[PDB]
Amino acid sequence: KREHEREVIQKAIEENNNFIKMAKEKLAQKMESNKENREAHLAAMLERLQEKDKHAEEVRKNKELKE
Amino acid sequence: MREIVHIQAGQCGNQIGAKFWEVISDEHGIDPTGSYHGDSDLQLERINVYYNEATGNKYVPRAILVDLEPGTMDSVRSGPFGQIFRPDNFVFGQSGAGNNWAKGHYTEGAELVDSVLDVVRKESESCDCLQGFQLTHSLGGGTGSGMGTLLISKIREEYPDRIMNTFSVMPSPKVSDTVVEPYNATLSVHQLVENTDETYCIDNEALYDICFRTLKLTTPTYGDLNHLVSATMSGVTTCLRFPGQLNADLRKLAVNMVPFPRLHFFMPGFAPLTSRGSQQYRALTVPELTQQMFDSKNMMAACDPRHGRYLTVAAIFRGRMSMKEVDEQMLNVQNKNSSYFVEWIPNNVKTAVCDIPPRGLKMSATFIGNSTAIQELFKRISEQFTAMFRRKAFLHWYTGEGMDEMEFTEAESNMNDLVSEYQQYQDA
Ligand SMILES: Nc1nc2c(ncn2[C@@H]2O[C@H](COP(=O)(O)OP(=O)(O)O)[C@@H](O)[C@H]2O)c(=O)[nH]1
Ligand SMILES: [Mg+2]
Repeated sequence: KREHEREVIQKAIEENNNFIKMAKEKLAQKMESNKENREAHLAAMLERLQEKDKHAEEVRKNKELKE
Repeated sequence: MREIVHIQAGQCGNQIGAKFWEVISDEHGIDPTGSYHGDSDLQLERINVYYNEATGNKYVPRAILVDLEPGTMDSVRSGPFGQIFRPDNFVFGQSGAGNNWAKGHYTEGAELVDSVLDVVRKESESCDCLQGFQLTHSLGGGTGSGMGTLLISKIREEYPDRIMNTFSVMPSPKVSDTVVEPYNATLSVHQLVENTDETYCIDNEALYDICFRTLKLTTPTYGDLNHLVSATMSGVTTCLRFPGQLNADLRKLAVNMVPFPRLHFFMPGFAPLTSRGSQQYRALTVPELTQQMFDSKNMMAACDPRHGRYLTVAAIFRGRMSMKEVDEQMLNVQNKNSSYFVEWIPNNVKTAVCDIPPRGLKMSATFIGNSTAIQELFKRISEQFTAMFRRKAFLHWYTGEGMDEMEFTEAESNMNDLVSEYQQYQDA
């Protein structure tokens, strides 16, 4: 019976610790995945605008190389 | 075998406990400060059963007060006989048990139990010859129930040759705090069956019904319930506390009342039934006492005595009356109802007399029955347990403290075994 009592409280501590642990890691994976996703959304937007700067260089080139 | 050590656990345990000490101190001539101011020698001859003698010359209850919350015990300390208790015997935590047997037995209670056992040890060491222990608690909450039964198991380990006696308050939907009471009671009954020698089943259903049907109190409080409990408790311990023609202790009670070790759950009764305040002036005759003490309506456990058989009965009559007429009436009621008493235990009804009546009465009768009808109480709790347990309702309160459902299944099976073990002796 004293053995069983020890096992119950130890089970309680373990499940509580597991909950804290799973909560900490799930949040870390979500915040990382989110930061990455947002960064990739902005990086794609900037790349599109970079192509617009590159295309405008081609247009000003094309005008001068008419002569 | 002289000294009894008294323990009261949790809200109910401490409230009925404080009332018991108020009542028995009054009966023994002891006042709130611990001073004897009575006029009978019978008051002092066996006072060592319950009281320690400080050089004072003061009388100190051999009582340990236990709770996981401070509230109820602060209330005891500022209550009528509050100052009489040894302040070192107040052992309390802060967190409470949330009506949860697992908190009391496994988590919160576990944290406090060692310091209670330290106080138990100090009292036990100061005993000439310790009889054993009496615990007051309810089975429906968390502390009295989970922690109380934890204490019992730890007391048994350290003192396996002492008697363990409980006054155990059974929950009822009629006077209910939480839906989880049947869980807490079933877990607790499992413990009581294994680790007590004798248990008074104080049924809140019966106390309610007596207050309502008999005492005509339309809305009973805990205070009204406890009036009945303390009168019963005074009555059942009379022969431990006073010198008489039969001089009893906890072991002799157990030997003579318990024919099979698991069947140790007693149905107590009292007559005349009274309330606080409005009390009768009309004196009772010995035939009226005897008739009333055996009536279903006077039992503190809500079971019908006619739906079973008495294995053993102890009856105690208090007041100046004819012992001849007592013997005649007791014999009369047996001889006229002998199908309700098992015929294979000769002389299974025993009577004792004490001259000192309780406060406010000229005469009274207290009943202690070991009846197979007590199975009705356990069946009722079992039905309530199963109604929830079949859907695992409310179980997360217990699994959150590290318990498994297996432990519920096991306690249910053991309580059902107890029930069919009663049914076994009701036929033969
Ligand atoms: N007869 C009686 N029953 C009580 C009293 N206080 C609480 N109860 C009952 O006890 C059960 C709840 O247990 P309680 O002792 O309050 O919880 P604990 O402090 O965790 O042990 C319920 O079945 C209540 O009906 C009381 O003073 N008298
Ligand atoms: Mg309570």
